[PDB]
Amino acid sequence: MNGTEGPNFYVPFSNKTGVVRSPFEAPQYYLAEPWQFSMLAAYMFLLIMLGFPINFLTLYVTVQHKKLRTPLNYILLNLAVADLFMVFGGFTTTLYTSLHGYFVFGPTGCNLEGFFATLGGEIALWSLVVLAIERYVVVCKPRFGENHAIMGVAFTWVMALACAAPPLVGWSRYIPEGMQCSCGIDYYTPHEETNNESFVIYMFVVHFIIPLIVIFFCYGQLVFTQKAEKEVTRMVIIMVIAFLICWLPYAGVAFYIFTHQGSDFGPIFMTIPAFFAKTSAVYNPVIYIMMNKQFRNCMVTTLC
Amino acid sequence: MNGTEGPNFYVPFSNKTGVVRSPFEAPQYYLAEPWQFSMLAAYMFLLIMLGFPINFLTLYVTVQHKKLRTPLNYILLNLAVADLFMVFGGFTTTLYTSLHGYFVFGPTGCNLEGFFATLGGEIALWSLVVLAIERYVVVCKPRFGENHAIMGVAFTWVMALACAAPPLVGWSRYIPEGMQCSCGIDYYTPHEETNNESFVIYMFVVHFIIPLIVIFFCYGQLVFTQKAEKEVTRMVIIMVIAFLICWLPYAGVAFYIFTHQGSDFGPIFMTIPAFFAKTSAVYNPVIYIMMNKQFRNCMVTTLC
Ligand SMILES: *[C@@H]1O[C@H](CO)[C@@H](O[C@@H]2O[C@H](CO)[C@@H](O)[C@H](O)[C@H]2NC(C)=O)[C@H](O)[C@H]1NC(C)=O
Ligand SMILES: *[C@@H]1O[C@H](CO)[C@@H](O[C@@H]2O[C@H](CO)[C@@H](O)[C@H](O)[C@H]2NC(C)=O)[C@H](O)[C@H]1NC(C)=O
Ligand SMILES: CCCCCCCC/C=C/CCCCCCCC(=O)OC[C@H](O)CO
Ligand SMILES: CCCCCCCC/C=C/CCCCCCCC(=O)OC[C@H](O)CO
Ligand SMILES: *C/C=C(C)/C=C\C=C(C)\C=C\C1=C(C)CCCC1(C)C
Ligand SMILES: *C/C=C(C)/C=C\C=C(C)\C=C\C1=C(C)CCCC1(C)C
Ligand SMILES: *[C@@H]1O[C@H](CO)[C@@H](O)[C@H](O)[C@H]1NC(C)=O
Ligand SMILES: *[C@@H]1O[C@H](CO)[C@@H](O)[C@H](O)[C@H]1NC(C)=O
Repeated sequence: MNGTEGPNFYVPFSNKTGVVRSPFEAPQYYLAEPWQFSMLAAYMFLLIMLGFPINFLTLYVTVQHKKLRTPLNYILLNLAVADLFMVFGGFTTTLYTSLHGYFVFGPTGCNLEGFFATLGGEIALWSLVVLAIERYVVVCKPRFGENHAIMGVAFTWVMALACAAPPLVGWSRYIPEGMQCSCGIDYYTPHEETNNESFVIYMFVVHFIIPLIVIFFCYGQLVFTQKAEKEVTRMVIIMVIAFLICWLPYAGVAFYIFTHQGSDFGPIFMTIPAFFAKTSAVYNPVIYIMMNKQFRNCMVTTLC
Repeated sequence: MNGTEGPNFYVPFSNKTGVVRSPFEAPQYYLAEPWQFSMLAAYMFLLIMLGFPINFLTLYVTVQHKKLRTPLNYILLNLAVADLFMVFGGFTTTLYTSLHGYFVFGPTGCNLEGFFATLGGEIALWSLVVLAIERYVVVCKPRFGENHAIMGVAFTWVMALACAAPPLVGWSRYIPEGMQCSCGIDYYTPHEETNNESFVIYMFVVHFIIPLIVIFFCYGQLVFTQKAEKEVTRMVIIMVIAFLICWLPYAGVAFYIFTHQGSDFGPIFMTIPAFFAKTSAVYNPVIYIMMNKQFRNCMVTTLC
């Protein structure tokens, strides 16, 4: 083992020189210089200050305008709510932690940071499953109305909770990653008390691979077989591409670590993909404004 | 108005073509195909056949083992009893009604179905209030013993009856919902003879908002402030999450209808949430077996 395992942490740094301290006890300056922690804090402050207004505006515009009741409108409203939980429930702890160089709030802080990021990302992924099904129904006509959209919304919360909640209560656990200022699922240690190995296989099969199979099955039908529907289909394509850009680096590094436990990697290895993935709280409403004329017009109408 | 109001019903279907009939007089096949009603009957048959043994077994094991006398054990015993009232007092009417496509038993059958489901759901909510307070006292030490647990049990019946009983005797009323095979509180009509509007405000304030405020106050004190106690605290978290998944869709759709009476919704709109919420009779013992090692071992000992 090239790192330092403690009771509830795995630091990617050798303790041969005796300098490692728990990320719940002391700033982690032995593994990165203070200016690097400051860069994480500046980044998180930007995400909060952009993320709160843009998601709140999306929520407000949608509720105000009764014409915005297609399945796409409902799904984007649901994403705005999930994004606001990411920002206030998790990112406020990411910022405080990065400011101090360690999880001042202890494991409770780590649970908040990991839980709300996992929940938000999985609501986004299962939302893309709902939209892929909706597009496949509408275009291929093998009708998806408001009732189906609302049922789809409730479905995304149930699937997302089935991924994000077990590590709070004894199946796997949330543990600090990278420079130790964010938390994720424990890919690092076997920790039989929490049955870590079976949770990770469950997560990658049920909450990554199966959703992507459905999305690409639906897309294969669309491709390998009016103007308003085209606009929606084009936007969903970009939402799926943006999701893969956002999360594939994190998913690949996580799976690498899981299959190479204790190997020689350092704190920067997981820091960059883990913090890049937090853009997930901001980008979907940006796509929305650029790619949906009706929503953009309503937003301009309300804001002006 | 987009639906059809009668003396004691509100059918979410227009009578502009003359086909609407009272759900106490004739099968409701004008608003849904016979196979849809058959899915409701099959679902209810499953809930009864699972619901009776799993709740009876929980009751039996608890009474047979004198070691199971913590506040959690008393509260789960109370839920098992309330669940059995839901299954035999209410769901037997849901099943018979769904088989025939209307309330063969008339308003009396509607009262049974609505009363026992409301009672069972409110016993669960007020039980979570009791557990939240017990966790707050136990963990934050601001002692919750056996006398307090039993007092809490009696309290949950009194509060639940203060919600479920008035619509039997002239404050609001039970009325069929959705495909007309379950009954709920009258969100649909003003019906001033039974003072409908004031009851709905009373129900949502006293019997939804106030309990939730207490639970999240206690949880917040938990978060911003041993192994055996941790297991109990984790189970209570999952009981609260499961309750919200089960009941929030129903509460949301009911409040939407109350504030948009006569609006253009169909029979499927309330059917799905109202029938999904009936899983409330089954799911708590399943959590118990999965998340309490002492109870699980006692059950295996009893069963084998
Ligand atoms: C890294 O190694 C150091 C040196 O062995 C550990 O610090 C010692 O910890 C023991 C047990 O807590 C104490 O009795 C010693 O006094 C400590 N020595 C010094 C110099 O502090 C340290 O705990 C290790 N870090 C981790 C995370 O395990
Ligand atoms: C829906 O409209 C039909 C047609 O008007 C109603 O049926 C009539 O009801 C009156 C009053 O009972 C009878 O005198 C007529 O003979 C009925 N006509 C037919 C063709 O059956 C029906 O009652 C309405 N449904 C509801 C629930 O109000
Ligand atoms: C469709 C658009 C997609 C756009 C996005 C494409 C992302 C491509 C990269 C993925 C990360 C894969 C991570 C694999 C990690 C292997 C690392 C490794 O072997 O490194 C050993 C070393 O010891 C470590 O410090
Ligand atoms: C903590 C975990 C929670 C998980 C569970 C989350 C549930 C989300 C569902 C909300 C239903 C709200 C209903 C709102 C009704 C809107 C109605 C509407 O706008 O359309 C009416 C139309 O007539 C239709 O046919
Ligand atoms: C900054 C904090 C983060 C990234 C914490 C946790 C994130 C996860 C456990 C992500 C899981 C995944 C998602 C959301 C979707 C793609 C695949 C996945 C299972 C790795
Ligand atoms: C299948 C039959 C049903 C769902 C009948 C009635 C249910 C209610 C009137 C439920 C009320 C509520 C409960 C129990 C808890 C959440 C809030 C609530 C007031 C909507
Ligand atoms: C630690 O790193 C060395 C060098 O890369 C490697 O040979 C060794 O296998 C690693 N330890 C583990 C447990 O993988
Ligand atoms: C019935 O539905 C139409 C179309 O949505 C709406 O304009 C009308 O206001 C509704 N009636 C009521 C009483 O809400």
